[PDB]
Amino acid sequence: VSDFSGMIKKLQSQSPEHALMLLNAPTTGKSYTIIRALCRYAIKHENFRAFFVTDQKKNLKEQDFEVAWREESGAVHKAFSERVAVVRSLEDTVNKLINDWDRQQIPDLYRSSPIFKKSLENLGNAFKSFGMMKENEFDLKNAWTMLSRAEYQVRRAMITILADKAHVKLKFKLDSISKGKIREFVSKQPKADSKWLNETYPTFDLEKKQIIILTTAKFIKSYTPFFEKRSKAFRYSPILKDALVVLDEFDSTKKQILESAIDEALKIQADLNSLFVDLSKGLNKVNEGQLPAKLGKSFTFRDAFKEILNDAEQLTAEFKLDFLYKMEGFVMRVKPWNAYFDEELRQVVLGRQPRNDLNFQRMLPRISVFLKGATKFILNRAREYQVSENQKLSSLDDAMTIEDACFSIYAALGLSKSQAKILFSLGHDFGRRFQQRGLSLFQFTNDPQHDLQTKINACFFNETPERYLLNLLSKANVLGLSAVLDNYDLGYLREMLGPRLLDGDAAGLRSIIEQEYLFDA
Amino acid sequence: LLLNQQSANEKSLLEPCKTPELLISGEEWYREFRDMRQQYYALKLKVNWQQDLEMSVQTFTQVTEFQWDKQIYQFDEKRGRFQLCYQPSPGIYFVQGNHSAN
DNA sequence: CACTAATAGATTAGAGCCGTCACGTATCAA
DNA sequence: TGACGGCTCTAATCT
DNA sequence: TTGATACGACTGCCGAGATTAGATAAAGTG
Repeated sequence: VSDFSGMIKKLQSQSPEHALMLLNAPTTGKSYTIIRALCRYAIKHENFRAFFVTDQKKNLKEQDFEVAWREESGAVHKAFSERVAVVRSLEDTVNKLINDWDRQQIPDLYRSSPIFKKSLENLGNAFKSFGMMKENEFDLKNAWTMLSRAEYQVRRAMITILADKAHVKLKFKLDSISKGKIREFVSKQPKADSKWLNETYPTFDLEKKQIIILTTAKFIKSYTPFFEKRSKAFRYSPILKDALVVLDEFDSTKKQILESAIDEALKIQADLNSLFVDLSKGLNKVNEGQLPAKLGKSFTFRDAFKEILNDAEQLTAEFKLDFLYKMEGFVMRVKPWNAYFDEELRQVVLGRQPRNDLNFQRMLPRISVFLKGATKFILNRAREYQVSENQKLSSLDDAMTIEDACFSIYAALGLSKSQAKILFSLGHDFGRRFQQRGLSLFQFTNDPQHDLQTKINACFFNETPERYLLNLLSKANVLGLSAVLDNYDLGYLREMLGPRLLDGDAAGLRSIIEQEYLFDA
Repeated sequence: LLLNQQSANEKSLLEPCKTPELLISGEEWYREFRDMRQQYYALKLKVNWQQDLEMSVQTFTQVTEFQWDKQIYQFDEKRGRFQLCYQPSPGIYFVQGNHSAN
């Protein structure tokens, strides 16, 4: 208890750089120790948010957490649920909603209202349909969408009940003004209904929640906010700012991260040639006036903006990406193809009869590294625009989750949604070969829909689990309650973090990843 | 009693009723809130002890579940008039009162 | 996985509401 | 504190 | 040639059925 409290103590002092906390190793008793110390810590200090991450739903200590809060609490104890928030899944939330509706668990404030009644009837019908779908052994995507719609209906019912009750109306429900009024109203008059609201929907007012116990899968697969419909991602939420995230079973937060990253990389594809030229036009848009200025300044400052642009303009003439490529197998990176430039055709060929091979194999990495640098620059500008927008719009910790910032930057620059997604995925990167530049596999294609050009489809992987841990280390600081490609790369971490590291096609991609990992080692 | 047997509809007859008071409300005198709380308002007709007819306006609000301690009213749509509810019945229940601003 | 339990009316008395303070047009007197 | 004046909900009174 | 006095102030319509192909799109465990 006191040992774990002292271990967690220095993290706040070391939060000047958001340090590592190593790996306190030991053989269920170890888990029960951290919950008591965390409860005492959160009770003692008012401004501190924990992010206890478990790995199994049963492993979550929802009963153990609650049987330790009052023990560490003084006479002026908090409302438990007002501070402790266990993030649950849509399925179990629906189950709990139905259970509360049936046997009057929910207070009469949301029972006397008829809209809540009809929403719960619709929810029950949708849950019966969901059970039938689950019995069908089918793709749970359609049924999940239907259930999410049904739950959004009752969620919106809660807002429309609370808005007219409080001193507000207008039914985003004033995401800067009336949201605060709703949260204030539900903090002073309610006695037991507030308890049910906090226990059932912890995300209603997340910023005031102290301890966030949740499984790793939900920790990496985003969460659905109460008022908003679209699910915000955990890794980018201002909630995670200056947080302390305990990683119980931290050894298991490697396979999940790697598996999610490989699916994310495979799912989002784009053409390298079109994506590069589109970015350069948007970059050239900045220099040449245009843009809303609010974003324009930051860009004109910080000189490197002009060097990335002259680099782009320089290599565009060298590789003629202004001219559309032409075709007449994967290409991994850490019988070959060439490319001339037949003026007659006014394009470049890439059929093998080596005429003027500029070593296209070196064309690929130059474009890749330019895209990496430009994306880091755009990420920095998006961070600046984020902090500015959030600072002028003082609010209740809810705005510009820095996925919106970069996507807005890319949409202003004249780029498609998929291109913006690829650019942000490349950008979010702010030593061995894999951990330095990673894998970048390219694949040519042809289609009768577009025969005069060949789409150089690019699959990019640069976010290894160690870099994910490093980014989580920039947003917040981790703990080490844990006890070849499933044990991270602790040596690389001790290299990078340094002073703060210690004290006390899916299959194909997988294979590729493992390989160079090994080579690097 | 004879008034209580009446109905709002044109060309009606004596229909038996158990409600002590005659409360007449149609579909025109009806509005909904943001909670979809159906709120009719009727026209109470009563002859007092000095044989004067009173036409006071009575407002009814919607309640989901039966209240065994309060009076429960149910709208008889066919006869166009409110009726007392002594036992739980299918339909939507109503209770006297108007707590909205307007 | 779980609920059971088992519940003033009727009639006045008053604060406070809305809502109506009529308007543009043919038309006979003076 | 436009104000008059009917009258509607609602707290009060009354078993 | 205008200053009275008695009356206008106008809301629409009103279902059944049958045929297609259409990228997508999350995050779960009793």
